[PDB]
Amino acid sequence: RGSHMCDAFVGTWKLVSSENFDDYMKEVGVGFATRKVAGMAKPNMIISVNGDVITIKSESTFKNTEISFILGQEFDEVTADDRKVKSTITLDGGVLVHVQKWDGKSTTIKRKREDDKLVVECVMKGVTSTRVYERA
Ligand SMILES: COc1ccc(S(=O)(=O)Nc2ccc(F)c(C(=O)O)c2)c2ccccc12
Repeated sequence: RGSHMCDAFVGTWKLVSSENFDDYMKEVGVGFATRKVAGMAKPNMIISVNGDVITIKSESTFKNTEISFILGQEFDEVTADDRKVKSTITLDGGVLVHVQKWDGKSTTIKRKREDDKLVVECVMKGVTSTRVYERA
């Protein structure tokens, strides 16, 4: 197998900034104690590509998580804040677009490369958060 555009995401990343994540989590419905502990976390994100399968791992003092998926193919995800969601991730012009659906709600997480950073932008009912990762 040859190179893929999404190889731009592959590597080991560390959170360096987080904006408005508490308000995003409130909109998602995250309870007080989980919001406080999850908001403190400075996760590492490890992204790998093997054939058609993309794996995104997150490691932090709060939770360790791993999802593996094929673009366009829905999967079951248990999120770090313990939602059981249906997730679909697609590639739109270089941007990984991740929709989570649960309990009649939905949120969108976009992951994109900007300069040497990995930028994560998420939105829930008009509330956006931006989290920036750098190479570890
Ligand atoms: C460390 O507490 C979390 C880790 C992960 C998730 S999530 O369900 O994976 N969605 C998401 C949204 C924006 C982001 F920037 C990232 C990220 O930084 O990876 C992840 C969380 C969702 C709700 C509350 C806390 C979350």
